[PDB]
Amino acid sequence: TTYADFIASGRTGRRNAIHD
Amino acid sequence: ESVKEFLAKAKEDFLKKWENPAQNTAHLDQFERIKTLGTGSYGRVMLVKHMETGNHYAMKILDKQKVVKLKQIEHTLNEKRILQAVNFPFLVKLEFSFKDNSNLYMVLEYLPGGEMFSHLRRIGRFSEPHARFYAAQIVLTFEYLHSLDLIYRDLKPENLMIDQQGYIKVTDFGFAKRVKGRTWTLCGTPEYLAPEIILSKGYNKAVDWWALGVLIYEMAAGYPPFFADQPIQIYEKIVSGKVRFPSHFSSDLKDLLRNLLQVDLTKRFGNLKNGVNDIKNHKWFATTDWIAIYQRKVEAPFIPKFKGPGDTSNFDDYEEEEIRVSINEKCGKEFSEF
Ligand SMILES: CCn1c(-c2nonc2N)nc2cnc(Br)cc21
Repeated sequence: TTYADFIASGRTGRRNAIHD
Repeated sequence: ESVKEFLAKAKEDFLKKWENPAQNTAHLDQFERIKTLGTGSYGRVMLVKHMETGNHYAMKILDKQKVVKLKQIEHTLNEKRILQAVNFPFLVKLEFSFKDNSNLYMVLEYLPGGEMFSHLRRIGRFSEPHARFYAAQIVLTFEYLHSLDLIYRDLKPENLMIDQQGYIKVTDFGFAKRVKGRTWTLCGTPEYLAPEIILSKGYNKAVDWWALGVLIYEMAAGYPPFFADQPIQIYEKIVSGKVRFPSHFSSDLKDLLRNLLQVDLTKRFGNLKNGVNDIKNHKWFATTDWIAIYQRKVEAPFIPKFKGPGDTSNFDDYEEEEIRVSINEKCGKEFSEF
């Protein structure tokens, strides 16, 4: 399921703003 | 009054403060350090108690040298200058600001209810009326900000606090900017970036409307429309021109999201001749009483558990670090206006 794929992903915690 | 009339008065108030910013309104020695509420490349947010009043506040602390290394000088000056000038029910209040030899301080209203992010991840997802209640607040906040020529640039659940009445407060103004023309800085959060930012184009306030589409999708689905393990894979999905909706999304919600998550700028809602009215008048918002939301007369779908004005149970725990103040002034010229 899309939920299972999200939960197993490395991006479920707080997401940082980008840096260059 | 009309929306045009209300916004004209709001602009007059903002401009007076924008042109003559408040500076050096408190001192670190006036606050008692309680606990770290959050951290990031920007620095940290600490729960503090103002001794003279007994009030609790959220103190955002930035290390001047670290801001310089991250090339965030202009962005930090924008943040403070904008925060001290704005006034809107769904915007966090900047109570005081000051700096010392080492750090910059922005003392903000404390929301013990915590971040929308925490509640959203824990609950899993918000039902459509719950998501709509929060979305209406963002629509009104962006109409207010955009009328002042302010672009927000970092909408996400991590940046939205839930107050004691269940209403939301936008807090982070680290990438906000007052710009009349187009702008070019690559900034924001991967999942929320509009295609025109990824593609290094000159962009405008329409990026905030795309970000609203991402937020509504995330609130209602429990996961964002574009996600992957790495930012590059997220960008490929965003630019692909394709989006998939959960089967439980209402027809009205999918239609609104197709208009917000619109790669074509001549077709993106918020960016047309009718402006924000294309969003406010959409079928998905038919039950929304815009005035009642602004006046905070609508019963909130969720009230965070109140455990005291200084309780931190709605926040994660962070490693506590010293607040060091050097005996020598750092970056004096760079932050002269702060
Ligand atoms: C820790 C969450 N947080 C808060 C607040 N956390 O509790 N009340 C707040 N206000 N204000 C922030 C400003 N910038 C940032 Br970046 C994060 C912030």
